[PDB]
Amino acid sequence: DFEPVAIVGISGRFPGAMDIDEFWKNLEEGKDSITEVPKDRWDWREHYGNPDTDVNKTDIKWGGFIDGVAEFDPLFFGISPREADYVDPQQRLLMTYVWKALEDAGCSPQSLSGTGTGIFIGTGNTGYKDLFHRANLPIEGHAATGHMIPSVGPNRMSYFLNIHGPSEPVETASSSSLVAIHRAVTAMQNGDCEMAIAGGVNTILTEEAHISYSKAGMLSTDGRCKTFSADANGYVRGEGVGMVMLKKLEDAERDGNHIYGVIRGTAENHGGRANTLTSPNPKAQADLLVRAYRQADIDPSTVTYIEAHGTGTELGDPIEINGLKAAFKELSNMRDHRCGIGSVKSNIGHLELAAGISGLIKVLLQMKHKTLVKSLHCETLNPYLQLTDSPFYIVQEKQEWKSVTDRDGNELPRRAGISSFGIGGVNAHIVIEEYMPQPNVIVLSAKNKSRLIDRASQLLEVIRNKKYTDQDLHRIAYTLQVGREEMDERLACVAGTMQELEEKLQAFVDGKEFFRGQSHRNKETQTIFTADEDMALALDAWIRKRKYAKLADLWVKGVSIQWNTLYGETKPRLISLPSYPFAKDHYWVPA
Amino acid sequence: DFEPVAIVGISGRFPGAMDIDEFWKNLEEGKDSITEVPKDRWDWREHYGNPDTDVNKTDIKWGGFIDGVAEFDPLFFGISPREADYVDPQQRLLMTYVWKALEDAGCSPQSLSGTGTGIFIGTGNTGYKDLFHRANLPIEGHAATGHMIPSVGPNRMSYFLNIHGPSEPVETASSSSLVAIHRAVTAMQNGDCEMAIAGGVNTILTEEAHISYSKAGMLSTDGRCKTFSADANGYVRGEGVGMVMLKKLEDAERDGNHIYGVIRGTAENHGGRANTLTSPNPKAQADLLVRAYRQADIDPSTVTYIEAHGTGTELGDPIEINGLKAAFKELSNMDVPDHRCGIGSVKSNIGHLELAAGISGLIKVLLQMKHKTLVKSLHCETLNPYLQLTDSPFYIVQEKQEWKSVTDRDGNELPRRAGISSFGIGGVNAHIVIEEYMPEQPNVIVLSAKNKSRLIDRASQLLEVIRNKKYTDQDLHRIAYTLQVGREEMDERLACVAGTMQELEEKLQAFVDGKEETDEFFRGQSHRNKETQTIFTADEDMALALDAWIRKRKYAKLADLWVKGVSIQWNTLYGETKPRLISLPSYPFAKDHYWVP
Repeated sequence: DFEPVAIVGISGRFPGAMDIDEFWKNLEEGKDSITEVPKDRWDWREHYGNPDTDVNKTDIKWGGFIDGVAEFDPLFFGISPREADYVDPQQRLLMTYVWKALEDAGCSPQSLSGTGTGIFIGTGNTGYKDLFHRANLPIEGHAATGHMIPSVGPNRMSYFLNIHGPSEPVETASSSSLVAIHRAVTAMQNGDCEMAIAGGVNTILTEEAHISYSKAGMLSTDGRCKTFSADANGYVRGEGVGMVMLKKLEDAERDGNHIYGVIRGTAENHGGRANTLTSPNPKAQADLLVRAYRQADIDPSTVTYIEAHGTGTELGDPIEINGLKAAFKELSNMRDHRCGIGSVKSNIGHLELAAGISGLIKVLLQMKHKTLVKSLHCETLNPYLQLTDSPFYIVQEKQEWKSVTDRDGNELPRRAGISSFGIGGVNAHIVIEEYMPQPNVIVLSAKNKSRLIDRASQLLEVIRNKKYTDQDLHRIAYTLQVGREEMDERLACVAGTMQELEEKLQAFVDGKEFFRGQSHRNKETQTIFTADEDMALALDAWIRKRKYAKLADLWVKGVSIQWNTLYGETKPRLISLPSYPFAKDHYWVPA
Repeated sequence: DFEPVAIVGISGRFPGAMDIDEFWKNLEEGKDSITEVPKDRWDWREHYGNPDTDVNKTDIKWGGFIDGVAEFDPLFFGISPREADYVDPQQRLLMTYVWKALEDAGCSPQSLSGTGTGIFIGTGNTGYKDLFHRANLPIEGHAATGHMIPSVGPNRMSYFLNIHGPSEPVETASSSSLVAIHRAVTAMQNGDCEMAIAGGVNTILTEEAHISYSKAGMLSTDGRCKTFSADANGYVRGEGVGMVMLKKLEDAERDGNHIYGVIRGTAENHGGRANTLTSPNPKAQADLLVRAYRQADIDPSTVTYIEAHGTGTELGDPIEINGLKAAFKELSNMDVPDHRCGIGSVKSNIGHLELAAGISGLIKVLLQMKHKTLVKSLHCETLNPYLQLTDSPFYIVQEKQEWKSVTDRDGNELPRRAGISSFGIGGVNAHIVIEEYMPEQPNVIVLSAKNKSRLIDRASQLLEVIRNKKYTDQDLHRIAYTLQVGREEMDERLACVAGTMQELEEKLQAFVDGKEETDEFFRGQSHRNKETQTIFTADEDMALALDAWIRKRKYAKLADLWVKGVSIQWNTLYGETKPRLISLPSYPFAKDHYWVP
């Protein structure tokens, strides 16, 4: 009765990682990305002291910060540069990475127009309005939708994409982004929407949260999330953004989507009465997991990895493990298992509002490369874990993520779980299952010449590091033809090999074969082909006779081509390609 | 596959309305509760000017404000008075009225403990943290859960009630509280929870929003939501809190709940691309309504009232009407000829409660069903020429009138059916379909509270509600049973035996008046009579002795035992059919003032 949900597109930026590619690169190398507070945020020395004694002071000087938090391309999203200064980075990073996730999925925006597609994002206030305050800036009308109402974030994207599904901010503290997944998946089951975009955005803009959380005894004086370790003394704060596009497995299998993984079950609850308000409850975390896997209807012995919430607290880490053991014990009862446990927070810190979506993306990447990456700082384990009799073990060293085998001698899809818990007591768990499955015209378009060149370089430098072969050519061509918005500045070339394409892209970037045009400058050429049955026949013949160079020459001028007719009944499967290279223009608090 | 949901308990506080009872009194009188901005908030003269030209100035000086925004009983909820200063009034008002809603329903916290009951509240930052910075108060650890993270509001109450359902803040601007109803009802279908508490809380703590919203052109320079009027020029900001307890109708009828109304269908969408980001979409409002009434599976001609979003904007109101007309037309293209449906807006009475707007609309309708009356919509003596309702089933309720019943094809009256709309400036829309619910001997009346002061308050509340004849002798057992099994058993206890409301009134007054004790009522403290309690529970023979006294109706004796904290199984006092739970005055929390240190 539960319809499985396919993850057909992902995007994200993390500490020490510009994109998903570098994010995986850092996870494979077991890299630590936590640094000291950059001085463009605030000077830590100016607020340094002892939090237990010194007023308005903190000994926390670390954090996981991203790059280009102030960067935005407002004209792309129909916003003026003047109004862009009032727009919260939470909303700017939202729109930017929702779009990237759409392009990664190969979903043309024009296809989304009018659809009942939902948006659910982990977001909230992070201090942008507080920066306006400090600079003694005049209260303007733009502030209302700019940085006073967090729900405008997803709502603004819904307005931009012309989608009619539920459009909501999700704020359950550190569970927010994973609750968004649950909320989104739930919405697709009762028909509140057909497709969904879920994720989280977390930025660290002032020192206030650092000071308060420090005095609350939440943060590590070492500045590291030493999860599962015996040195666990708190967590380190992190920034980031992550998006996923969700489609029903039926539809994704039917529409030619590429799939990162399948969600077999979701679960959300509250810890009820615990020892304190901010104390995790292992009975509740146990019941949570049980509900998730019963919904998924999978046997626990097949679950081979768990992305823990794992913040690196002396008390919480053992509590989370107890919940896992009790859950899997009870699950076996109502019917040699070995299951790994890790935490990406050891790499990039606690992303809080974007914590859950970070763990999910890490898991998806772990499925892609069939590898269980190292969990950091846990060289010596917490003695209170008690993992010997249990199926569980901490991934202290990077290893292959082997598959297990049915009693019918058949291979099994890898299965993982992701947990995300909030200090308020809101818990969330997700169950992910691994998914088991002559020339063409290559087209590229952008808003201007510079962005087009950026697009080319992206595709160029992604062929150069050998991501694809010549069997992926038509999967690339098709995805670029039907899975990209047709913008004004256009570039087309004919290619049969990755070599040929690389040569021609290299030629365009360098400044020299290939076709080049602007859709708005050829409105006269556009009349002579638009709305005519005899022209339609002629175009139909060009496609049949494979006059690719001539077709490409028309397309760059803004002439519509039915790219579908180049292919048979079964279209090439959509493929992951570099998403839009937005302008890195600085937009911040005005003077 | 839609299980209807019953509203079994409500609570609230609105501009010029201390409680739900007074809220209805004002609506029935057509009272306007909008005032100028109170001075303990800010000085409107200090910030006056032309918002189009002057820096940080505004000509909007009105608003809908509630009383006791700073009041709280932190010891009741296990919070130190020191911590209470750091707790956002959003969270304080949340816990207070969530509890009041539970007591209204007759749901005891002991029964609720361990249940997967969810909470969904329209809430967010309202500026309490800003007041800290204005006083240059140092950043402390308490600030984190106190007023930095909105979700702690609902989460704290879930912690306090030991409930394990989803505990979320709902924030979609002016549709938050109604989206909360939708999110809650939705959660009760997929088994995320069995019961739910939905609502909203809205406080106006600084002048910042007044200024910014004014310069955004959102607010009326007359300070009135003149909904449906030709003078419509914006809305007036309002404060308030509203709560509802939701149960599946199946359980509500089985468990003996008293029901305010039934939710037959809900819906939530987004307007998508409109003319501007803050422009409503009549096509989207139409599709929303269609989905809702399809889910309810009711004939449009049976719907006789619509609580409009009705902000009193010049452009929004016609768009809302156009959405309605297109929706009922599309619904009639597929029971009652001569379809005639009323339209009204509580915004005309108390203004736009923003976060708490939707719940204020739901409660207005519930009251209208209770008294079978459509109250007057204010400020619309001259209708907006863009409405054009003549060739449609719709009319504006410009005068108070009886909410008349309608009849099916046979000779049978139908339950009253109404809808509530709530839209956000972000584009989030929500709609809810409500249906009217169609349903000597002595006893022990018991009352408990945290202290002797609250116990006297509890008595005064009950005593007075009797004297204003809200009750008859037909109700005495419903009262008794509700106080026996639908209240938390607290330390300071008062019990008396009564067979009539008169006998009860005289006994409560005897306790209230002085002193004045021959003790024809029973008084005691639970904590001072331990052992005696253990004796009667841990021993099999004393337990049977106690069971005997219940079955023999030894009222005065059980009363003596109960005020000493001895556990009485009140169900043994009744047959298999228990009396239906009844609405009674909820806990009289201490009005202790807590604000920034």
